[PDB]
Amino acid sequence: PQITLWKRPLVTIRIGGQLKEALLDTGADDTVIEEMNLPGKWKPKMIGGIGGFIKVRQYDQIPVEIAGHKAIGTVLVGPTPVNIIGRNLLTQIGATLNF
Amino acid sequence: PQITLWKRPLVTIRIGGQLKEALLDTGADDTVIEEMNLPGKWKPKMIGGIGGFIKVRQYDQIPVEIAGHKAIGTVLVGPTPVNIIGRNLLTQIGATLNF
Ligand SMILES: CC(C)(C)NC(=O)[C@@H]1CCCCN1C[C@@H](O)[C@@H]1Cc2ccc(cc2)OCCCC(=O)N[C@@H](CC(N)=O)C(=O)N1
Repeated sequence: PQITLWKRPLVTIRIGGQLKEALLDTGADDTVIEEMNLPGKWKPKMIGGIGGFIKVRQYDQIPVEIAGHKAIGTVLVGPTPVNIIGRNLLTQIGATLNF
Repeated sequence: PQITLWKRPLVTIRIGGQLKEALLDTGADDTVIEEMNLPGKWKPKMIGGIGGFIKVRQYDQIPVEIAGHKAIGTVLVGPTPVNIIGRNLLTQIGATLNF
């Protein structure tokens, strides 16, 4: 689909068999999801954003369905203000910026 | 044009008569520019993200050229690690997400 930016590019995603809302974020290198229970092992990690660094749980090869499109990759779980889908997963679904 | 997301979507912009490299960010509601002595009246503001909040100066009606595309709107100047072009200006240049 073609998405305009007059409103936040929020879409429904399915992760861990659970539906959630997430922001298509071209300005994010990684995908960061709000604290939740994901199966499998995780390694501690730190990522930075506008107001500093935060500690997150890194889960690898996690299946994520974005607007019906399949992706399998790294998902960081931590105290983020909103769920964001970053470039690591956006590239998997062939997302591009056009103008 | 069409921009892929293999790398950070960095483009050249022109603000206050200066050329800068900025990030096209669909996840940013506002445009945040690195510290610079821009002329004009401003109002104190606090914006948050991953990381917490940072203090910025809000400047309205600032002419910004993005890849040859003229635009004008609110620009927040503060201690940001990178120049961020948010949705407030992306909509003006007709930018869209496609997948
Ligand atoms: C207006 C304002 C910029 C404050 N909004 C945001 O930061 C909102 C808040 C809610 C969640 C999404 N973010 C936008 C998101 O694109 C932000 C904006 C941004 C901040 C700092 C950056 C680069 C981009 O420097 C490199 C810092 C490394 C980086 O890419 N950080 C990403 C997250 C990540 N590690 O994948 C990020 O926070 N991206």
